Amino acid sequence: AKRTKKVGITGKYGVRYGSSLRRQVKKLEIQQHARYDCSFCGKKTVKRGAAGIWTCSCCKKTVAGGAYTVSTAAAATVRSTIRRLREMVEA
Amino acid sequence: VLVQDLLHPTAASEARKHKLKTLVQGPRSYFLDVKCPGCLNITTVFSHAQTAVTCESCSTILCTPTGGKAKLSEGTSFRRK
Amino acid sequence: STELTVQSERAFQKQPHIFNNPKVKTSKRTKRWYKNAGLGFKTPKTAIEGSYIDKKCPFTGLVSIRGKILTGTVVSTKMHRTIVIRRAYLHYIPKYNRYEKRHKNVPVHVSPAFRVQVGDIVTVGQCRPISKTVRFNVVKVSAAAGKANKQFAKF
Amino acid sequence: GRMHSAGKGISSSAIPYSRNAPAWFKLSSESVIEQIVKYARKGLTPSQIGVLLRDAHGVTQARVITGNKIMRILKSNGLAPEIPEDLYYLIKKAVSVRKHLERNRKDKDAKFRLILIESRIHRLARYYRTVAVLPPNWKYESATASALVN
Amino acid sequence: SKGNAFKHKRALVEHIIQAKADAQREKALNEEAEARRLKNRAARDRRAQRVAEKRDALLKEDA
Amino acid sequence: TRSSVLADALNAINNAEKTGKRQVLIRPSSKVIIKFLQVMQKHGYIGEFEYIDDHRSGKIVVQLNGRLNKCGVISPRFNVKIGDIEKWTANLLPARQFGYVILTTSAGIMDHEEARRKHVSGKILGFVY
Amino acid sequence: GKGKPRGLNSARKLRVHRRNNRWAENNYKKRLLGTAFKSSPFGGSSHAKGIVLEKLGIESKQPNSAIRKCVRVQLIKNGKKVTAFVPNDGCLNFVDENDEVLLAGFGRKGKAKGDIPGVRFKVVKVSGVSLLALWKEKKEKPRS
RNA sequence: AGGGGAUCGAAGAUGAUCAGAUACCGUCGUAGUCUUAACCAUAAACUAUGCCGACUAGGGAUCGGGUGGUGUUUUUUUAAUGACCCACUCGGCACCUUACGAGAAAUCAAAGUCUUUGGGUUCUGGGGGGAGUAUGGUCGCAAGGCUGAAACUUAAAGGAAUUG
RNA sequence: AGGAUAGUGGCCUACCAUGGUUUCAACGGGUAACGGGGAAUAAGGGUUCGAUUCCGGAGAGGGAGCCUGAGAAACGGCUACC
Repeated sequence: AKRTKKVGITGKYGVRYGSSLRRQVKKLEIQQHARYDCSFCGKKTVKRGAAGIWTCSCCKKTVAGGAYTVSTAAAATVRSTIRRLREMVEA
Repeated sequence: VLVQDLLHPTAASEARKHKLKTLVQGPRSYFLDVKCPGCLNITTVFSHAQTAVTCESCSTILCTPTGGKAKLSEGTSFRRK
Repeated sequence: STELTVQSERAFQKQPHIFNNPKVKTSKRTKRWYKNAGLGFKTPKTAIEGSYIDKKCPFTGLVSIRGKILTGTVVSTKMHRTIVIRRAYLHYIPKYNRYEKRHKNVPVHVSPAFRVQVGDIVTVGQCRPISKTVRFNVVKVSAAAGKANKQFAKF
Repeated sequence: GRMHSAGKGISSSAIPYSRNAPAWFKLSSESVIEQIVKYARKGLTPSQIGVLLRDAHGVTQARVITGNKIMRILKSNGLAPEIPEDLYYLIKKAVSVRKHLERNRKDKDAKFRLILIESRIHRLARYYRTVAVLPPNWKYESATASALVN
Repeated sequence: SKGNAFKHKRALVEHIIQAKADAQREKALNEEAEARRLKNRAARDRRAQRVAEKRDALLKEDA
Repeated sequence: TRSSVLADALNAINNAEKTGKRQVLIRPSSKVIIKFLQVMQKHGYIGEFEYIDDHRSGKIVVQLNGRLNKCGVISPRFNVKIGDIEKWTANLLPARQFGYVILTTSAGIMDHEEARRKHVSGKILGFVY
Repeated sequence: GKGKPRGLNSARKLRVHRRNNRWAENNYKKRLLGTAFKSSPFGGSSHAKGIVLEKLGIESKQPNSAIRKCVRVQLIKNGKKVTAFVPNDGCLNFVDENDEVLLAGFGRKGKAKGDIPGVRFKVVKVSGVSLLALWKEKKEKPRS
């Protein structure tokens, strides 16, 4: 059933540590513990081994990603701008 | 003007009114007869063909669809029916 | 009717004040007491040759259809030998010179003589109080198609 | 009109007054019927059958040329689709938009269009399940809909 | 069964029995309706080419 | 959308006579509209009128003889008894002597005058004076 | 148009809509909420006795200028400390504290009339004898 | 909450004016302004004109589509083809003149077809305050939103126009 | 299915099943509510009132129980508690 109205994954903490702090972890913890699509086999099997290590259950390719996500927003835009720099060198 | 015969309007007014706003709505669309000059097959072409239809003989475009009355090919003969 | 474990309860169900003597053996070998409900309500055949008892049946039971006759659609058939019909009608408000669709949910006692379904219009007749909330027995299933013959799925 | 829009266009088809085949027609009722079926054996919409008839041949309106109207003959001839056409292309339209939203999260405009497309689907389905072209309780599940339109 | 509502083996077997009989009544009408579609319309479709252009039109009114 | 064709019909006739047009176009002109105009026409409020018979419920051209003053509808069609019709006439008509209240009845569509004489009543389509 | 359902079977909506809009009255809201019976010095009455406890010189409102010679009467039936006007010339010498007087409404169902602030009652009798008669010197207020 | 954080910039510092000026003005400057994920759910969110339908008046404009033109224009001077023009036409944003009509008028082509009152339907208001307050419920992290009185107080509050 | 009743009936008891009503307003609350015939006002439509001359219900300080009796849960009958 709908076991918790709003706490969700943070409900393991009971009543303690403050609602705002528990809300911040509730955001980053669902994002940390979600399966993620793999960029090489195309199936949602990427898990987080350690902080920043993202191992796909199949094809065993591990990607160095963010601590709590396979791809941070900063890393995404850096990859885009590195591409922008390489296009002007190659064109 | 307070007086006019709606039953008997001028045929010009019928031609100058919307195809459905008129006394009895009737299609302003008609049909064609198109002969491909290279062959001897006739075919009924709707005025608003809406498709690039080819004659049953060969895959030659005899008309081009457009907004309203479909365009007809340059190299063909059309006959109103 | 002539099946479905009629004697499935504790006590033996039988039309009272009748007996079938084992001394004489006839062709039918059985005796079932029925009657015409009345008011031009011809008895359905499944009551004539039935096997259920349903003491409250207008035909095979001890209850008589005397009083009024109602008509309405069926909204729930999900109780034993009793359903609820919604006798929708119109109430005339005198001030506004207008009607309002007001409804009453009438529960009625159905004998197994009738296969009664939701939507199918039925006519019922007042009787001796069957239960706390029931006072009417289904007496004819008003069915040309019954909202089921041409509106339910065909495989 | 346009119950999901403010537009009030009146564009439609104004069929002629005459209730019979025009003088210049050549083919017979069987000839047009046999032409319709093979168009449908290709896997065609009765809307497409009618428009393709109007162009390939001079069949102005198949119901007038025949004694019976288009989808009427197809169900008699055994080509009746599992679900009605206009419902079907609504279903395909709904899944088209729905897959668009999964990839495009921030397309709020298309999200709003989705509920309008579904509103149309549900009102059509409610009507169909009374006429019983659709079996009762035939529900637009929104989950395995793509199975119905491939 | 991974979800609830099969409280024991007998409950599952009695559900299978119902479901099998439900489909086997469904298949009873499926073959029966499929019979009529194959039978009633198609069997007299050859009657058109048989008799409609045979009697009352061509032979008796020919001499 | 369109809910009562006769409502739009007599609303169109009302606008026509107010401007003074001697003829008016009415559509889609159901048979309750024709029966309504028969009642008015025989009494002389309207004259000639033509029912163009197309297969889309048809259209009506009415010749207004400048004699009609106002023809209206009483929607909804109130179920009026044989007795309350006099209350209805007194509320709706500019005077007792003239003017008509149109009723559809078991015996057809007729004014409030021969509704009394036929001793039949029913619903109220509207009025004409 | 007209923004009301004219349909023949719309009676339920008409009555519900009218029954909600009747609450925008002043009289109907008072009658249905019973504000006379609940929150009013008189429990839906017209007259009520009481005791004159002290005298108030109630300065009038603008543009007038006068002392209105009201009396602070507490009503026996509910104890409410209300102010009662004393009509007619004098008539504040005729009454004193710890008398018993009969009050009446002030002519406006609340909403004190004239240039009198907050006094919605006028004294009619005193010592069981009409203050009108006392003003005309027909009777004499007993010392009781 | 994360990134971003150039400009502008609540708060604040400030220098002026001022009788006071922690306001207007000037310099700087925080949150914010930007974005992603969640919220909030209100605005003079206004055309202060619910939505759908018909009819009633004339016009010239313009936008999108369609139609007709041995109409003009473009490498070749009816010979390879769009745009423009004229006449229509549907739909749109509106606009102008008059109001038959309406309205308290201002004004309105709908705010008309409403005391000759009824096309269908939803919502809202019932003098002004008290008061969108209290209370209660509900949604929100909160700011608050939605729903929402009364006592009491008052003879006005207000609209549009006229004269000064 | 039985018990009880003058009889019907979840009226009660056992067993069985999950039913019943609801935005057409159930349920809960308020009533300065006994219901109706009627009263006042009344162009029509209505509004308000209807404790009160008649009909019906309920009560006899408040609940509860019961005898006699055709008829009472009676009260110018009784018993108990308050």
